[PDB]
Amino acid sequence: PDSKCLKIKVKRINLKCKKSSSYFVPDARSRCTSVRRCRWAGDCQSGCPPH
Amino acid sequence: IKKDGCIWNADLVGIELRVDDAVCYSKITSVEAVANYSAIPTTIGGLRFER
Ligand SMILES: *[C@@H]1O[C@H](CO)[C@@H](O)[C@H](O)[C@H]1NC(C)=O
Repeated sequence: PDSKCLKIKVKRINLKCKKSSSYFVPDARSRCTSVRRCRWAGDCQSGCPPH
Repeated sequence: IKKDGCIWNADLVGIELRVDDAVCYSKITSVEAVANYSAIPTTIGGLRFER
C-alpha cells in the first residue's frame, strides 16, 4: 500500500571553484659551499670541464 | 700571457710581410682609448661619484 521516502537536505549554497591541480610550495633559503685547491697535476691544466 | 687560463677569440694581432720579413703590428688599444672614459672625480648627472 505504501513505501518509504528519501529526504534531501540542503543547508548552504556557497560560491566555490573546482580543483584543477594540487601541489605544495615549500619555503627555501640560500645555502652554498666551496673548496680551494691547487692544480698540482694534469687535472687542472686549462679549465675544469673539458667539454 | 701564457695559455691555459687566458682566453682570446680571434683577430687581435695582425701579420704583414713583403720579402721574408713577417713584421707584426699592434691592434690592442689601451684603457684610455674608448669613448666615455671618466676619472676619479665624476659628476655625470645628479650623482657625484667619489672615491
Ligand atoms: C657614450 O655616451 C653617450 C651618451 O650616454 C652615448 O650616446 C654613446 O653611445 C656612448 N658611447 C659609447 C661608445 O657607448
